Amino acid sequence: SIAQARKLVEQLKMEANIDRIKVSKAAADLMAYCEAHAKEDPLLTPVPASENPFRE
Amino acid sequence: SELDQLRQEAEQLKNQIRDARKACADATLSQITNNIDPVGRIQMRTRRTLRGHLAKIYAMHWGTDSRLLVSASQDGKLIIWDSYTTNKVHAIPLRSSWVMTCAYAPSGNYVACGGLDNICSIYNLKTREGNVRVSRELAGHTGYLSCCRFLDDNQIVTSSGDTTCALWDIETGQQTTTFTGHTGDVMSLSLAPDTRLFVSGACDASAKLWDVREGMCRQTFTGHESDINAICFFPNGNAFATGSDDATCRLFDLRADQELMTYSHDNIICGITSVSFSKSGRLLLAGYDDFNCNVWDALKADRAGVLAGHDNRVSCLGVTDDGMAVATGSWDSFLKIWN
Amino acid sequence: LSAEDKAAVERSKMIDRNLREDGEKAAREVKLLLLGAGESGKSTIVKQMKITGIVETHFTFKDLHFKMFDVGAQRSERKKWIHCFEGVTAIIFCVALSDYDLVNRMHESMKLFDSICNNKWFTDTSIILFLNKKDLFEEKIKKSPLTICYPEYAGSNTYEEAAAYIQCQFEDLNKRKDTKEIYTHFTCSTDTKNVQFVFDAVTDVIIKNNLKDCGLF
Amino acid sequence: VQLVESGGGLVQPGGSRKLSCSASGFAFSSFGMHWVRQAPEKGLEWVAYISSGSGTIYYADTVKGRFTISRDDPKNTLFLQMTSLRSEDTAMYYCVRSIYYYGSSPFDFWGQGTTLTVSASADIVMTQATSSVPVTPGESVSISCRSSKSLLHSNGNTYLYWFLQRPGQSPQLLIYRMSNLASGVPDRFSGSGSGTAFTLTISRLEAEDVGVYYCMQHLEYPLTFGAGTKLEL
Amino acid sequence: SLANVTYITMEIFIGLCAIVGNVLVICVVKLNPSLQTTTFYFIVSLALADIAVGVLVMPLAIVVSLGITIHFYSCLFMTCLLLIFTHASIMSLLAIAVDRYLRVKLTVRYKRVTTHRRIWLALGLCWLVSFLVGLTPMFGWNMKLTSEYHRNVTFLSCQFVSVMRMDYMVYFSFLTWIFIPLVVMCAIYLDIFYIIRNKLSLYGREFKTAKSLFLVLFLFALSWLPLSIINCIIYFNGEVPQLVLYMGILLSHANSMMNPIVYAYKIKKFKETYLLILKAC
Ligand SMILES: CNC(=O)[C@H]1O[C@@H](n2cnc3c(NCc4cccc(I)c4)ncnc32)[C@H](O)[C@@H]1O
Repeated sequence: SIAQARKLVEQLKMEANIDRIKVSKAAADLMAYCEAHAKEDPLLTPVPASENPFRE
Repeated sequence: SELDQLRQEAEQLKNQIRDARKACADATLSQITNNIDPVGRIQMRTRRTLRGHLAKIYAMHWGTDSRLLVSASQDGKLIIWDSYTTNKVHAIPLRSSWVMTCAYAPSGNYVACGGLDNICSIYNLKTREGNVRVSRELAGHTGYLSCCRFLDDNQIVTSSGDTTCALWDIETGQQTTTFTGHTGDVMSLSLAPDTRLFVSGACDASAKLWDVREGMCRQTFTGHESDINAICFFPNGNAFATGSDDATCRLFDLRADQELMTYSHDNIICGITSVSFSKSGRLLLAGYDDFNCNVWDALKADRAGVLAGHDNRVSCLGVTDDGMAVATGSWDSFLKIWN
Repeated sequence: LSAEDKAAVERSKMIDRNLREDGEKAAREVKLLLLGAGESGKSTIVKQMKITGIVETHFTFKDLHFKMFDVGAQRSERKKWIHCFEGVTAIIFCVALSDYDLVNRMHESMKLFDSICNNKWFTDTSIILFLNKKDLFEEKIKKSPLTICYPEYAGSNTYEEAAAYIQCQFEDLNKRKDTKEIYTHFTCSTDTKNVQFVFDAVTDVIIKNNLKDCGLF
Repeated sequence: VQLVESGGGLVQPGGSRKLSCSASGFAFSSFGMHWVRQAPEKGLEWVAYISSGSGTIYYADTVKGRFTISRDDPKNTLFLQMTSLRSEDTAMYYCVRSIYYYGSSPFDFWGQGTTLTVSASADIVMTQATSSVPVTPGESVSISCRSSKSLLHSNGNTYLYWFLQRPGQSPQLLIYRMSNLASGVPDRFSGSGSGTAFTLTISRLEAEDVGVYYCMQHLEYPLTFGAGTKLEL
Repeated sequence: SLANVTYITMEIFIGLCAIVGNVLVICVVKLNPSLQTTTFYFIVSLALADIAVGVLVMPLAIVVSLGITIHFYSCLFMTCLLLIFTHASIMSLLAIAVDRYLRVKLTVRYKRVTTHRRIWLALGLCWLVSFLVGLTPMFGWNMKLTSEYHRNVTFLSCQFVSVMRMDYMVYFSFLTWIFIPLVVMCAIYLDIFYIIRNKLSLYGREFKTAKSLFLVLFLFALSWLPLSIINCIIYFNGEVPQLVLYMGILLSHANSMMNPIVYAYKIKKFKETYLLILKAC
């Protein structure tokens, strides 16, 4: 009875009282992290054949 | 007392959670990302081809050095591929050919193998005798294992066919932490870069986050309407994308606790089998049930690239830690390198 | 050119040769997948031919190495891992006729057979139907009529007639008659006729695949 | 891991003799074998090498055509047949196992070796800067050596190996590829180099460091060992 | 004179169609690895033989029919190349037939008795015996040994019969490498049909396989028998009309373009790749 019903209610209550952050701040942090590592990603910026180890 | 009280309690709790999420959601991701310049078309060329496998390749994993990789096929042979020289480094004969997942430790000493069998056996690659042997046998589960990953040189997370996940200690082979919060068959795992939290996607159209030390469920996401097949964590440790068979890939956030953006198309009606981010997280690579693979932009939700190098359903899509190249493997026994 | 990488290329070539040898050895053998409702009807079949997740049983008969894979101890969603069995040669589907009087199981067995024979991954894999507990069914025929679970059945309470009716009902569920072949055979505790029929069905599947590969037929 | 060699002793000049080596504790068919000879007055010297697949059998310029090497994997034996040997072949022979892959540690284990006594260019030269340097416990020693050409290959790997032969024991590998230490070796050693000039330092020297230090290059199959530096306690 | 121009135009058309079809077949085989098995190992050789007949035979046959004054040991090898390629195609068809026979007779150990190495060795032996049979006229079976007045033909005009002997195209070519392989393939098809009837008649599938075998045999006959018997009639001191001699060669060369339609189309898997590349590419 309570082995599969009370635990779900307890988990929902624990999840309801958790701290939440606005979506705008999260999106700003995500775009800042993407812009800061723009040149660091070899797939985003074009990498020359001399630097790329997978060159022919 | 009676179930009629707990049912309405859970109902009102879900209603309050939905109302709070609706009140906290003030703007969409598109309105804030419109000011970001799109990446445009990104052409990718096949650099290396690996045709050593004779059966359907299922999963692969990159190492710390981003040079050696482990590959598992239906024939039951773990192959260590060198990405630069395309040479077979090690060949591990499996006791059960019905495997569908593999793992590579960050230190580069041990590897994990699992699948339809209830054991994700550990194999040591740095043995003094030079031959490969079983290092640890995890025979505690009863359902088929979907994924196994290494948190350290002594702990390993594992997802089984039942609605449970396990944390095995390699030193003793016992379940350190058991997660029973899921309600469906756990299909995929994804660890955070901080090695403190990990989010798992199951067949119950939900993704659940768990602590590697506490073991309690923090947040639950119910944005999908079908079973989730693959999942990958964002390189920043705050978000993750989940792909399901409904041809939609939803990007959830830990701080936002809501689906940020969904990726789908009209002509794309097949499900997703593999999903992984790049080093910067700007590009999201997704393997579908068709003969092609897609590379979307994590911000503009546009098809930045299309890879039609395979002729079968894409099974695994691994990305290096430094983002130099990606490895795409399908059931056609071919593992290609793209960049 | 390289100093030590040539020995690595030689080792890779040797590993590739070993992998090709193992693949040829596996292709020399034959693999089959065991399915069906009920554990006893499958356990007796496993016991009749023999020299936890999935059980793997190897046995050599007429120079052919049969590898039976039993996934009855999985208890999970079948549509999530059945695609791994696309390359199997045959699907031995065993069901017990005695379920026609036990509580309703015959309808579940027929639904499972219809779902298996209509799968998109099994479009090129044949199914060998086995009807276990023939003596129990013959004894139950003289006790309860067949119309207890088949309202459309209307005939004499005969063992052979009921068996033919059940076989026809199981064969009519297959919508791929032009592609699949149903090898229905009554099996029980008897001599090696069961493994002989299995060998015959395997040879039939092999010759059908070879004729469909080299052309039309 | 154990290597037992036999078939040494006194030998007549111009005769024939087959050294027999037995391996245990590891996969014999997976590891290639090397034969290294050490003179009673000179240092080590490579003789022959056989691969794991019994292919690409190469010999040194001084022993080309005279010696023969064979292996038996089902029998787990190594046969080194030397026929019509000269008087300058009296030395102690050692069998060394090796394996070639990314991250491997070749020449990790050395056999016991057997002493055989005879009754009465186009190679990389390793010039050693010193022959004997006295050391004290707790101090540091800097070993240097030069090669004929830069060992820095196009892949960035420097084929340099440092072995330590203790008095009365078989040599052991300390640092391989100039950037990785073998298993069971303390991390107090430090080897570095720019391709031509190499430097090996031993921090916190102990009593177990007494022996001879040999340097080896692996750019070509005709391996040539150095003169060796003997440290006095 | 217009009949010769029409014959040359139809020969050009047949050669171009055969070249296009065989190039498409080779591209399908090389592109999609899902069919790179023991089945297409003979289809690749057949496509190569048909490409050879379309490239190094059809323009060569036109040049020979023109009657250009060339060297004796120039056109002799030029015309012997035609026999080489035709015998290679015949050997490829015989290999396909014997493979279909082994797939129905050695079913229980097929992949155990014939690996890829044995198939490549059989193809090499077929090509070698084809080259050996096709170079026999250059070894002494030419017009020099026929009668006098020959071998003084440094600068003479070449017309297929001017340097080749008719007895070779009957006894050695037809009665050894055309009629005997035809009878072998007929017996193989009859045995396959009997085995299918005995193992299936316990109707549409039987009709389909019988129609396929009968169509293959009928196309092979219509291709090879006409000029083969035309040559026999010429050898018997008879007479053959000029237009029938060209019609026979046309029907014979139509085999190179009708083989992919009667062999590669009835695979039930090559057709899928064909329609896939037709809809996508
Ligand atoms: C098995 N190999 C063949 O059948 C080849 O032989 C060629 N081939 C035969 N016969 C030819 C001919 N006829 C001359 C002729 C014949 C009889 C009388 C007279 I006067 C003149 N012309 C041009 N090619 C002729 C065909 O083009 C096949 O490819």
